[PDB]
Amino acid sequence: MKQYLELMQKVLDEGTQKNDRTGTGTLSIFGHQMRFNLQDGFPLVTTKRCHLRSIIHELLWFLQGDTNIAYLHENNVTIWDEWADENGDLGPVYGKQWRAWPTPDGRHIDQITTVLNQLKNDPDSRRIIVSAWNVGELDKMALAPCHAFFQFYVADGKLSCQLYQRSCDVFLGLPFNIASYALLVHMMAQQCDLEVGDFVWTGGDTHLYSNHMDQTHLQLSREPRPLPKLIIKRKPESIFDYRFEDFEIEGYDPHPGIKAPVAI
Amino acid sequence: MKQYLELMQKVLDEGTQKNDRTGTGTLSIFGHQMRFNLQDGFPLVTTKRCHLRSIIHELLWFLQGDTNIAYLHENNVTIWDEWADENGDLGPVYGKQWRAWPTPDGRHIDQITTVLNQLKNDPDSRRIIVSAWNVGELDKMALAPCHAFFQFYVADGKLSCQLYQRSCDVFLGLPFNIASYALLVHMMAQQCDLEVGDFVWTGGDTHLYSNHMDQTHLQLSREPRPLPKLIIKRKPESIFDYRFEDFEIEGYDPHPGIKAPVAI
Ligand SMILES: Nc1nc2c(c(=O)[nH]1)N[C@H](CNc1ccc(C(=O)N[C@@H](CCC(=O)O)C(=O)O)cc1)CN2
Ligand SMILES: Nc1nc2c(c(=O)[nH]1)N[C@H](CNc1ccc(C(=O)N[C@@H](CCC(=O)O)C(=O)O)cc1)CN2
Ligand SMILES: *[C@H]1[C@@H]([N+](=O)[O-])C(=O)NC(=O)N1[C@H]1C[C@H](O)[C@@H](COP(=O)(O)O)O1
Ligand SMILES: *[C@H]1[C@@H]([N+](=O)[O-])C(=O)NC(=O)N1[C@H]1C[C@H](O)[C@@H](COP(=O)(O)O)O1
Repeated sequence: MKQYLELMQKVLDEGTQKNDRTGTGTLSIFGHQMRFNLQDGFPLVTTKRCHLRSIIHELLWFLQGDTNIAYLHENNVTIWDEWADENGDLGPVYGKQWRAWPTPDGRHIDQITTVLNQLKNDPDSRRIIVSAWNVGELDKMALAPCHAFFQFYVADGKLSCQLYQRSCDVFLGLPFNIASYALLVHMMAQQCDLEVGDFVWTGGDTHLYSNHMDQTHLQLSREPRPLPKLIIKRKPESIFDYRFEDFEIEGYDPHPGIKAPVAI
Repeated sequence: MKQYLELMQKVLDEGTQKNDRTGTGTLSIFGHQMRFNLQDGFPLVTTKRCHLRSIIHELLWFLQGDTNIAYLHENNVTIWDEWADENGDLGPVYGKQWRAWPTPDGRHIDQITTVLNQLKNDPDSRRIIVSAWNVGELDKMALAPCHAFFQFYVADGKLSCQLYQRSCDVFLGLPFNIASYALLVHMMAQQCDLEVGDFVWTGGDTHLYSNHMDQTHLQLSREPRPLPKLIIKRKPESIFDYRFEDFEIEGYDPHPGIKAPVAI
């Protein structure tokens, strides 16, 4: 997509060298923002083929509050394999915090349920937020949340979402992250009888891994294509009742997929 | 400042009329980002006279972990009066979350010390975060945190910080927010023997109150003056040991103050 490729090019051009957690090294910038008007099309990158399969199942998995990879495996999704323990557990990552954020008194908070009720009852609220950044549970997580903090907003019958992504693997992660949140906006909009607005993406440490440079030059050599259209085929009873088969992407015409190794 | 006036004009150009919690009404956009290179000068609005004294005392108050207005009153700062209970308490707002985030297992995390040690020991970490958005304690707070989530970054010996401000009263709040975080970057940088980088400001619901419009137009008619310069006179042994008289602002030549009512 134009803004995605612009970001890639910017990291290449302006990023500074970082030694990082993984020992791989990156080129990195700090602070970026992009805006995707979801009525212009579904923001699935077209300069490499992205598999919506993994994106969809990961999102449904988050929504069901699951942090064990068994569900993902049932659906042939292997994207979380490198960080799961012997029992397939990741600890209290994304899903757990979205659906069951724990408090010291032993209670749990369902942020997604809160958000739906906020959108339906108080759409003008400036407090329609989900955080995965549960400081007190970081030490138990396989990875600290990358897509850490997000907000919804409603105007003129349209639902927008902004994500604060503290850490972004521009090549591997970002295409997924953008599509995932765009999908979520479509789902919540449907449940709330709203139209879709913008997805606003904000990055913190926004980087290209040193071992993704060939892949980056290959992708940058490619021109984007018009965005596909998301079709939701069935409206379920609640935001927690979607299934993979509910979603179709029409008019997705990508360039070929590009393979690159993940930094562990 | 140019960035600040440009934001005001962006709200005017793109914003939509929204009802709000306070019953005042706003003109609102969703999603913005701007940058202040702190080496250019200290980003205190010059197109109206701002009260650095309140800004400084508020930040020292946060850093102490305090959430009661007594200290503010002792220093003739009244900016939190409208939300405090009969005993002066705001509940577990910023200060508390910054210094003593409660974990589910009964620990407390001092996020400010955590970040200081991360910057000293592992500045290329992508996890150098402070969150005030403690989902389990929101209900106890007089207001939900506006300046909600922030991240530090280091490159070429310079400390940067990005704030995600979920809700922004552009006329009243934002000048304070920008100056407060800029001060914090300087303090943090001092403690870490770093130079200052950028403060990156990102907004969620970014708005002008209905009853700030006269004031906004007036301010927009004015040319920014040179940025003032911040001089820190002392290096305390701890980030929690700064005093009011450690800070001086030099060369601040603002246009006249502009009064406006706060929405409760
Ligand atoms: N450093 C590092 N980078 C990352 C993650 C990490 O934790 N570490 N986690 C992220 C979470 N998202 C993804 C997205 C895609 C893949 C992936 O590997 N994708 C393949 C193959 C897709 C598939 O499995 O079918 C591709 O070429 O697009 C891995 C993590 C992305 N980047
Ligand atoms: N709706 C609204 N509510 C708020 C804030 C806001 O931003 N807008 N911010 C709060 C904390 N910060 C401030 C910052 C500035 C002011 C303010 O009122 N400032 C005046 C008067 C300052 C003074 O006391 O001298 C000014 O002219 O700058 C009040 C609360 C709490 N609630
Ligand atoms: C992390 C990620 N995730 O773990 O789910 C995601 O959704 N997107 C990412 O881009 N992502 C990246 C950022 C970074 O390259 C690593 C995480 O490492 P740390 O920043 O060191 O935690 O994965
Ligand atoms: C809130 C605020 N604070 O309460 O500390 C701050 O520091 N900056 C603000 O701009 N600020 C504003 C945003 C909004 O106009 C109100 C808070 O109201 P809600 O968004 O309804 O919670 O204060």
